[PDB]
Amino acid sequence: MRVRKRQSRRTSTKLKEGIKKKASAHRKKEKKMAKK
Amino acid sequence: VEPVVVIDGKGHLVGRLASVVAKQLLNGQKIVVVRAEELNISGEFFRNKLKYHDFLRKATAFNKTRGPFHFRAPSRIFYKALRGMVSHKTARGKAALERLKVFEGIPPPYDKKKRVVVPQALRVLRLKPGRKYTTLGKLSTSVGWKYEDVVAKLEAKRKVSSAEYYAKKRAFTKKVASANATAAESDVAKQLAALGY
Amino acid sequence: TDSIVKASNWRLVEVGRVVLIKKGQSAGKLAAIVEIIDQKKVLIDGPKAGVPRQAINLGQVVLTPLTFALPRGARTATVSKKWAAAAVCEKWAASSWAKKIAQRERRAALTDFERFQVMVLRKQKRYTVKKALAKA
Amino acid sequence: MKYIQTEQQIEVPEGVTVSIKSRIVKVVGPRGTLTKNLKHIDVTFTKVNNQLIKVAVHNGGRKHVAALRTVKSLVDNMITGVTKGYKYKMRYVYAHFPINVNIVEKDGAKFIEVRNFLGDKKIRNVPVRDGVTIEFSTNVKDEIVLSGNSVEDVSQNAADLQQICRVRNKDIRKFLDGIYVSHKGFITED
Amino acid sequence: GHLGFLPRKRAASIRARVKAFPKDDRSKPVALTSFLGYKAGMTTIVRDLDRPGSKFHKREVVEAVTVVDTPPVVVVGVVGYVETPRGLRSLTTVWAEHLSDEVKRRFYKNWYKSKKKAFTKYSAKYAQDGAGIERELARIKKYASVVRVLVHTQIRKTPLAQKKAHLAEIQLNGGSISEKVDW
Amino acid sequence: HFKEYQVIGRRLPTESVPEPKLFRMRIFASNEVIAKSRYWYFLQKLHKVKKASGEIVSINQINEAHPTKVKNFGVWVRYDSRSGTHNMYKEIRDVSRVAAVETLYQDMAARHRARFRSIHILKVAEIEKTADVKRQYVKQFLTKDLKFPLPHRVQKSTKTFSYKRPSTFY
RNA sequence: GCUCCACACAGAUGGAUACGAAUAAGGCGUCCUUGUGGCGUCGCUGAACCAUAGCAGGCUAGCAACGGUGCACUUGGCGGAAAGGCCUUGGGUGCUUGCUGGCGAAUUGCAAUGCGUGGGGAUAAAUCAUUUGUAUACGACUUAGA
RNA sequence: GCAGUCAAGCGUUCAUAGCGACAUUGCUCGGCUCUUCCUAUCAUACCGAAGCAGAAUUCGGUAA
RNA sequence: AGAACUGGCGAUGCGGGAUGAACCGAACGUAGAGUUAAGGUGCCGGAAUACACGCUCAUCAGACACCACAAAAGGUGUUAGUUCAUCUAGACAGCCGGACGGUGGCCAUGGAAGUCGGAAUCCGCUAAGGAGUGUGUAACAACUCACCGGCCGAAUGAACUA
RNA sequence: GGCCAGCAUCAGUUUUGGUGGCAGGAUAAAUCCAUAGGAAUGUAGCUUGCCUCGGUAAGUAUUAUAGCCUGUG
Repeated sequence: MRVRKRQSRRTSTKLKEGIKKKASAHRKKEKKMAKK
Repeated sequence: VEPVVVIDGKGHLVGRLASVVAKQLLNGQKIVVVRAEELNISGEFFRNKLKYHDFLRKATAFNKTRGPFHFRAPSRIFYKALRGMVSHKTARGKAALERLKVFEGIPPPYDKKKRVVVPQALRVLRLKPGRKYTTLGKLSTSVGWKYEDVVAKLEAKRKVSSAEYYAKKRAFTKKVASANATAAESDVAKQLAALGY
Repeated sequence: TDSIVKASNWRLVEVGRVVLIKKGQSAGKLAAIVEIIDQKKVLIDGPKAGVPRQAINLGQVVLTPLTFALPRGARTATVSKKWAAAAVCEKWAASSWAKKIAQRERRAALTDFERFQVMVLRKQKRYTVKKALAKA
Repeated sequence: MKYIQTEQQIEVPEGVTVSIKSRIVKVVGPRGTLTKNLKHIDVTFTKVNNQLIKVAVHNGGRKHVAALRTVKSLVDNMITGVTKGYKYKMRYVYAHFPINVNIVEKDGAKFIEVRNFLGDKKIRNVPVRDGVTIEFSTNVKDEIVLSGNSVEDVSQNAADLQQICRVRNKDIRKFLDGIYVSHKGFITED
Repeated sequence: GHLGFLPRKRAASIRARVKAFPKDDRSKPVALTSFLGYKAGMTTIVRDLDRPGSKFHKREVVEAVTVVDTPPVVVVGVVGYVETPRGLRSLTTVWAEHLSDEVKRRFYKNWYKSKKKAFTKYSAKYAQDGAGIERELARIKKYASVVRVLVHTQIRKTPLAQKKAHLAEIQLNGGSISEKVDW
Repeated sequence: HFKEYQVIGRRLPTESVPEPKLFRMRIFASNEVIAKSRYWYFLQKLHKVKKASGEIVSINQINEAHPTKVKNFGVWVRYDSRSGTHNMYKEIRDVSRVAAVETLYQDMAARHRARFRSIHILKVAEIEKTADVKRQYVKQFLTKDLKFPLPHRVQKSTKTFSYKRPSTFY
């Protein structure tokens, strides 16, 4: 068959570093939500 | 140790096979894999086929006569597995590859010549019993290669001639092994024993 | 009209199976499987060979085709009793495998002059053997 | 939990003998011989007393033990395949158009021609496997009998014979027409 | 356009070579599989049409046909090909010992200046009981899975002012390779 | 590789309270320093004390009583997870307590992804009588005259090229 | 290409030592009911096996046996997958360390590895120019002409 | 979407410190022309379900 | 989003993170030798196709990273657990049989006998059988299981967590 | 007296082996030996069932014609 497009496993540097910022954002939320 | 080194790429593992051939070269050792078709990979057929197929889907969009040349022949199919395993764009690479030689089946003067194996890339040893592997002969055929049959045919006949040769061999061996046994316990002999030989 | 199903015969790991240690402090000595611990580890002791009683991996060891009658959990003296009574040491020395090990050790500790004796003796043996052939 | 030893017992009757090297099985007996490759399965056979056979899997997961029982089933199926045999009786029903089932031999293929199914000009050719024999039931209307040694030969041929007669783009409820395996059994009843 | 008919470039020669051949049955009698001539002509035919099921059954149809001129093709050799994992490979060709002026013309681009010394030593190679020719014919019959016939056209019997005939290769679909090489 | 340690502590002797109760426990560790640290970590959880409030009085290596006799151990384990902590009872056949807890720690990491800081070893006991050995994979080895082979053995190569086509007999 | 003259000179260092297939199986030896056959034996590394001693291997005296090997003549058979090599029939011919004699080695000084040109002649062919037009931007192609 | 009805559990013990999914109940800048690609396919190909008598059709699957 | 304090970059080369403004290492004269950091040791690529216990098969696995987003789940993938259950007074599975009479309970209505539907849903008899679990007939019948009982002989069952 | 080298005995920095003496802990724990109890995945024996002649099976039997565990020294 016509073999469809494969997703990449190369994580671009913008993605990888943006992943770190989103992670640390989830921390700051979790520390605040722990107090209530 | 030898000038040349003929590998019997049967029941091997492309990867571990290539990687043990690759470096072997770069170190200036001449090598000639044979019986490539009979080579092996790892994983339920379909699996690989599906794999390759996606590779067979990559072409220089605007001019596909320029992009990744997709080779079928089990050889080439295993030359690309060893190639991308050697800085093949430099000079020290080209010079390396140049002392490498892949053959699907066994032709002369390789036939009439000793042929080794690579334990560290032997499927029987490496793989765990009861775990689908994917011969190379199949994958190839079911993707373009069109000489599976011929070789097969030309391979069976290449064995026969081989068998007979042997037969003759086992005999002449026996004869020598029997004469020797009869040379035992003869001062000289006796002595050697004390010196292991 | 027989039901010939053959065979796939192995060396079973059992209590009283004599083994040969590949690597370690002992390395090349015989021991007997005293007790089986699990799939990977056994308990071994060869008192006459000199190896202390220890828990060892079956990766470290290789089974030899010889067996003897040993009761399970046997202490060193009991192992030495059945070891000597069955005479597994002489049955080991009788085998081709011990002869091959001793063969490599004999060739290792050879002097150059003794190696030159082997040179000369093989020349003489070659002569008589080549005369023994080209006859039949 | 990774079993140390798992075994089944293949019971061999008087008339048959089982010869096995590597993983290729003879069942030589009264009706004939049957052979089966099993080198895909990874087991160990043990003949205990010339009348009982012990299959064996050492160090097997749930997947490997699941293979262990199917060897016992297949080798036993060869045994009952030789002692008793297999007999599949297929009854074919029709509403209006008389189904005309015949055996033809073009180029030595021994085909089964299925003509006039639901008033159809196409002539359905079913291949007959090597070891399955076809005769028609006397004194019973609209019946075809499939008989041989192997379970695969008889039953796959029975499956082929009823999958060529598919009621296409119509009802299931209204159109009864087709060929159907009425009875799965043995040649010699005891 | 049609992407199959690419690259849309000028051919290697006017005589295009046949890319594939009809299969092979090893019980059929020995017969040629392809023929050549010289296309030149076009003309109109009427015929009554015995094509049942048509709107023109037992009616008459006018239609355009073409006339290729085909002088009797002359055999001047045979080629044997071994089956390889690399395709086919010609191991031995054999010729006719005495060939026409037309084919010795095909072997040169400038015909008039030459000493016309084409197959002189090959014909002198024949000049005995055979011995080497029968050796090469044994070589073909022993090996060589397919056998193709070297032919040429009768250019002089055609009104063309070319004088220079075309060599070709035509396989044989008659079984037993022995009967191929002996035909 | 492990070592068993008897580690004691008695919250530092002050005025009006002389000689407190000397809290003793057995700690599996790699060395003395880790054993001490693990002991303080356990004390803070068993009751409300601190590292500065007490003192290590005696640290002692507990050697195994009979390191030649194969035993049938049963280990009561609890450990912190992806969720809340929970008890577990695994049965281990081994020669020594050190080696049995060793096989446990590697198995806990392998099947449950718990590192060294999560695992609280509660109680390691010998199971004296067989047919009281609960787990079936341990009772698997307690049968009479157990004779099992090791089919399909790998032969470890010292070189890259072999001249035999290896025979995986046993 | 042949002939006549003149000149020029990516890593050898004992041997790539050939059954095929299976791996929960095999190899070899023997025997017979000739078979998916019985019995014996082998592996667990090529750590092998074959070759291997002579001024970098000289010169000679022999003794034992019809062997081993080199060189070139030679009877075929075989090899098409890159066959370009494999066995075999013999005659000659040196050498043989199978065993025993007979001579020579220095001073090397205590290490420094120790097959093309530039012209002739003879004869095959190609290109240009001519003609062609199934070709044609120019190239190229197809032609034609002692 | 808002409010309520349930309600696996967790809440620092734990249902009466509270959060709480799927349901459920309340009214209510545009366009001409070409090349290539995607499938989330309108048709063509083969199927499954459908009161699918036949014809016609509806939904769904593979499918570029 | 606002302060404070803190590092880094800025005026800073070099090792590593395949690649690079802020990520890990790192006291820059010119050289020699040894040892290391972070990162690594299949080959590209210098360095173990090391050793040991495990887990995973992915129809485009995974190598990834405060374990952050689609993330709550679905799955008859697989391995470990926990809590309740049965079990040689015979566990689960499997067929073989009983599976009852009041009773065709009342309204319903052409016909509804457990099984189109509306409400209780009771008694007796047992080893156990529901005013009935589905298939079925117009209505019944017949079959089915839930409940027992007969051979069969060791483990099995459910709900959660990882 | 210039260029390059080899060896020896030396000195500084370092890398890599071989072998001896001690000291610590439960003055290692073990093993081994002597003694006292136990159960077993039960050992010889003994009893019993039904068969290919003696194998197996279901009880006893604390080791007797295998052994093991625990305790004290």
